[PDB]
Amino acid sequence: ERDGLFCARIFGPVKDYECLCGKYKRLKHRGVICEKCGVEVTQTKVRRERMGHIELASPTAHIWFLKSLPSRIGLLLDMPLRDIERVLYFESYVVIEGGM
Amino acid sequence: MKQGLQLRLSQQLAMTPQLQQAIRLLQLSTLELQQELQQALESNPLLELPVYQGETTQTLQDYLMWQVELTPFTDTDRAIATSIVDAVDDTGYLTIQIEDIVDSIGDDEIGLEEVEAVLKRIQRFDPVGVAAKDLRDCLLIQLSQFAKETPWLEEARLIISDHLDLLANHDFRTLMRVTRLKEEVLKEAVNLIQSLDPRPGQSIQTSEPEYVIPDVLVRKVSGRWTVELNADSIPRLKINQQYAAMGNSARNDADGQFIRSNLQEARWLIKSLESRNDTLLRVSRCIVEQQQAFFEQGEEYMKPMVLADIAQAVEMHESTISRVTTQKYLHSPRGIFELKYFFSSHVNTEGGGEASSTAIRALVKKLIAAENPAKPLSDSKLTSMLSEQGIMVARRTVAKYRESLSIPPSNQRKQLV
Amino acid sequence: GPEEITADIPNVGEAALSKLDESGIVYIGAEVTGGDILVGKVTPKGETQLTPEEKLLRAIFGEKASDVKDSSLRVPNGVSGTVIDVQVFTRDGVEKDKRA
Amino acid sequence: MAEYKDNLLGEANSFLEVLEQVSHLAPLDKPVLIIGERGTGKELIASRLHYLSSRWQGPFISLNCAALNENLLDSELFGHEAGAFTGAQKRHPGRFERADGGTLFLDELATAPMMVQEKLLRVIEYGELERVGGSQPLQVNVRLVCATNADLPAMVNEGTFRADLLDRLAFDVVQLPPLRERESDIMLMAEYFAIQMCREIKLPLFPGFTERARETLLNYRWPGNIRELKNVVERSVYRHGTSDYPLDDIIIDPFKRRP
Amino acid sequence: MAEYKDNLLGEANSFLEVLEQVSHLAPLDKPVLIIGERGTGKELIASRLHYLSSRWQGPFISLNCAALNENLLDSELFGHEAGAFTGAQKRHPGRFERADGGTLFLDELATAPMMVQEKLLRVIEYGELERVGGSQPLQVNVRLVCATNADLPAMVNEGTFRADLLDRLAFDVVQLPPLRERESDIMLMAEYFAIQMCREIKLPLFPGFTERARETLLNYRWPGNIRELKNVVERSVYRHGTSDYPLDDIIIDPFKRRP
DNA sequence: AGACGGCTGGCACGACTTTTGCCAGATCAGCCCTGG
DNA sequence: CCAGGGCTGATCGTGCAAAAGTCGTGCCAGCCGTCT
Ligand SMILES: Nc1ncnc2c1ncn2[C@@H]1O[C@H](COP(=O)(O)OP(=O)(O)O)[C@@H](O)[C@H]1O
Ligand SMILES: Nc1ncnc2c1ncn2[C@@H]1O[C@H](COP(=O)(O)OP(=O)(O)O)[C@@H](O)[C@H]1O
Repeated sequence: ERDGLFCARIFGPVKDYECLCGKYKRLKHRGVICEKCGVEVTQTKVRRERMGHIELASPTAHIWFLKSLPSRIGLLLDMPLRDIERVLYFESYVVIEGGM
Repeated sequence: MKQGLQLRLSQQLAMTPQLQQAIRLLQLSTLELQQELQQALESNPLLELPVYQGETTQTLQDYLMWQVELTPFTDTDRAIATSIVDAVDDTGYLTIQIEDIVDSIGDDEIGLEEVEAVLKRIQRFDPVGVAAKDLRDCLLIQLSQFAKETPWLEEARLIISDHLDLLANHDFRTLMRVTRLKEEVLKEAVNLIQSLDPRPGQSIQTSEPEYVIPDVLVRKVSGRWTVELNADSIPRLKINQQYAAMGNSARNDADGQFIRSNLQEARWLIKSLESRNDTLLRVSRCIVEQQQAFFEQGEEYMKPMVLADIAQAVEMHESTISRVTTQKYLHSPRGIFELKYFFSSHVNTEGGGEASSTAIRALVKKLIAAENPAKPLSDSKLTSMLSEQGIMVARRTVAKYRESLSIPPSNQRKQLV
Repeated sequence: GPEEITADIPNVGEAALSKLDESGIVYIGAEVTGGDILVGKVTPKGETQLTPEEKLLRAIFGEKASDVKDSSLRVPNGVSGTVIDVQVFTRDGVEKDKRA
Repeated sequence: MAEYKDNLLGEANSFLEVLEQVSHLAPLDKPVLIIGERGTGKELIASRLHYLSSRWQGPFISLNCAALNENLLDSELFGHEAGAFTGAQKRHPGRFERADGGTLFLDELATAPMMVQEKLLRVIEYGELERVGGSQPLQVNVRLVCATNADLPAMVNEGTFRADLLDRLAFDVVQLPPLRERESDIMLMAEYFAIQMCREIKLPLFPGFTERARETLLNYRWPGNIRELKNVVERSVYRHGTSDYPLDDIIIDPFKRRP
Repeated sequence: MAEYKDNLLGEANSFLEVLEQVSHLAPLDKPVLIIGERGTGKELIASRLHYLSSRWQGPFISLNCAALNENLLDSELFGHEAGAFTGAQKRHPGRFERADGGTLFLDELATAPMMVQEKLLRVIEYGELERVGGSQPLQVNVRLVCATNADLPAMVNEGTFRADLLDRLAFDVVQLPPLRERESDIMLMAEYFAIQMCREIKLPLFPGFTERARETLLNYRWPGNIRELKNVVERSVYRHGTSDYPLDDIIIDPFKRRP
């Protein structure tokens, strides 16, 4: 697909050195990148070595922390577990700052 | 007459931006449509064993290298070898020219003779003569391998050498006078040549998938067979209730408005997609009614038709039917076809009747195939055969059709009995 | 395109097809060892352009034109026995019935 | 370089000199106008006028003021663009536009409605014309040829014809000699006619002319020069229409009684 | 606008005042009427006068009063808008709107139809003009140049010319002299054209004229002014056919019989 | 060995299909303001 | 407190026609089979 899962221009090339587009398909090109398709002409195995990233503009916590036997965010902020679990779901409205 | 700028009357036409979008909506395939429709759904907020088997396979090219590894050679010989067998097809002859491969090496030391060597070393590997670089010699290599003892060997070797043109135009009269071979004994040399496996690489890859999704379905329940659309395929939008119950009680004008506008959109889009579907079923249905014929009968029994034929059975305009037919495939007992397909040109037969070209072109294919192989039927001879049937096609029509079915001429399909 | 059992398998010897009948199934009562072919099925390949190479190959040999692939039912390795009986079920609408 | 002689004969007298005039006219790209009696072979020498000249491959298209019609007259000359006026489904090329790089024949100049002359008055000078109901203009270089039945100069005094129009045309004139001015070529044109007609009716051969014919031929005034002469001889031949003794009677007039 | 250089061969007393008269007028916006006798050289002045004026890159656009069709007359003069009538498909720019900031040079207006006189007059004096079916009035300055050989003062009395149209039209009318009147300038022009003609017909050069020829051509009614001179020297040159001796043959009238 | 007849295929020219491109407007009903 | 007037917004609308495309059949050129 285009700009998605199992897509081109991400995660590497396809089964052969040939570009998805259709041009620049041979061993003569080793590191060049075409204009109609942006795909590095390399081996297929490198597909299992290239990962992807997602922006996720909205912040998101890691469930491995603050949900195990010890609470990391809890021990860092001196905050109980119930309050953090209630504030990580838009139903607590904790206060950030304000000294006046 | 006279020239002036007067006014006429009696007509009907109306359109708008939003309605337009609703109309183009049915012209594009569900799969490609559902994409367009997913995109709508981001914009509108109120509208809603790990490796299993994973058996890595052989792959031919992969097979070629496994023996490259246990062939003995140098680094330069193993480098050219990877180059050569890199550039080889599923069929098995090589894609690039050999002088091209020299440009891929980029080495002054590398020479054509050196390449001729590594190539030919790996040219008799597995299976026989693979990496051919333009068949003629591939055949020549497989000939090469087996024993002198088999008769007619030198004959097949002479022909294959430099008399290819003679065999491709099937002009055996010329072949006989050129090669000065035996009369109707050469036949068996040619038969040897015939059983030599052209395209020896193909063999490896065979595992090919099943893949086609029928839009509509039509299937012989007691006669009068009935069309129903594909349930799984058909796209569907459903109103979000949460957000529907959060427009009224809303305290702000921003929010309230916001929610109304979207609901408006959304209800409209639903109604438009709903439309697409109904059209297409009404229409499916109306095309197979007329073309009742065809399912049982075959491609021969198709009546010749135009959109008008199917548009006037419905109440919609012609263009509309034209937009809804593109890229929809409807599955039936007989197979999967595109909905376009039914529609074709007619030609006028004897007895006032007309015949669908498709059906005649199916007819020509059976007739031409089922003929004495010593004497091929020429086009005009057929025209005459059809005329007996009543079709009265003419000869260029039939050439056209006969060359469309990817079948070459009569003088060109002539062969030894 | 549809797949049919016509015993017209390319890239195979006559010895293998010596036990296959017209439609492609094996005669009742025969024996089979190793990886012999039982039912000869082929898978169609997509049409191509003029293709001067394939055009020449079809003008010379013919009847194949790389249209079908060898996808015949063969016995798995390490299996030896004799066939008791065959059976064929065809859906409604299709009336090929070579030897059914 | 093709001669295109076609049916050219009757070369005995002065006519031969006018051939010898118009003969280098084609190379020149100027106004050219001819004057002759109706049917004094007024077309055939103006057609020849195009093939001989440079663009001998230029498209040939031709019009007459006598026909044309009062209405579509404006549209037919300059031509009309599409949608310019109601009922105009597609753009239609103008008559002037039709022939570009080719000579256009003009006839019945002697008549010409005051309306017709004015519209084409500036079309042929700077070679510029704009289609009716057209946003833009077009430029062409066509070689106008005119032909008349009558005396243009006398008409100019009366005013049934503009001086300006006269000036643009008539670079050189060419007066075809009246056939009855000939006296020589009667007989060769004669004989040619003879033979054609005998040929068409699938008769074996031509017998001759029987002097009485010859005598009476000279006497007639001959109003249409090569156009009643041909016709006369076809219509006389048909009355005989055999292969024996030559024909003696002259069907000068077909509304005369058989008896 | 700094340099303009084409034609205008004549260099005589009369042609001097008029040429220098054009120069004064060209800067000024006001419309100028070009009157005269046929063939004097009006398409010269009007073209050249247009650009001497301060608008030269602006569109310049001609027509013929007589040429435009009577039925579409409103559209030719002004134009339409898409949807106005069964025939039209889009807004139509008109000659009056085609001429924004440029100049409109009517040609041979003296023959313009009765309707034509009653169309352009109101929109010319002011610049107000409503497009056929247009919602609002369209306003434009199109410099006006128009010229004709007729005599308007004589014509207005007859009643074939609207009165005032001759009147809000005529500021600084320009009058050219005839060929017979210049006399001194005639010799230079003959040499020019000839050399031009002879060069056109793959000829080397000019022989020059003789005293006979000089005298002959000098004294003439010289009717068509410039149009006729060039005709004559340019027909005579064709007939001479060579440069071996001086040119002597004069063809004045083409039309009375060559022996 | 040369001419004649047959074959095929390219290209052209009407008769005929089909495919893409439009872009609101007026009219009716409920609620709010105001007169009776 | 009840009836009259204004005004906004909500609602209804899948075709007509213009140009590009395909269709069938004829015309003509070039290759090849066969008799004299
Ligand atoms: N010298 C000539 N030799 C042969 N035929 C001639 C000659 N002059 C004229 N004709 C013939 O005379 C008849 C004259 O045609 P003409 O009357 O001039 O046409 P138009 O009426 O259109 O000017 C023609 O059909 C033509 O073939
Ligand atoms: N001084 C001049 N210089 C060059 N050519 C001239 C002159 N006077 C007249 N002419 C010519 O004769 C013709 C001009 O037409 P013109 O007098 O426009 O006719 P009208 O006045 O009738 O438009 C031209 O072909 C132009 O060469």
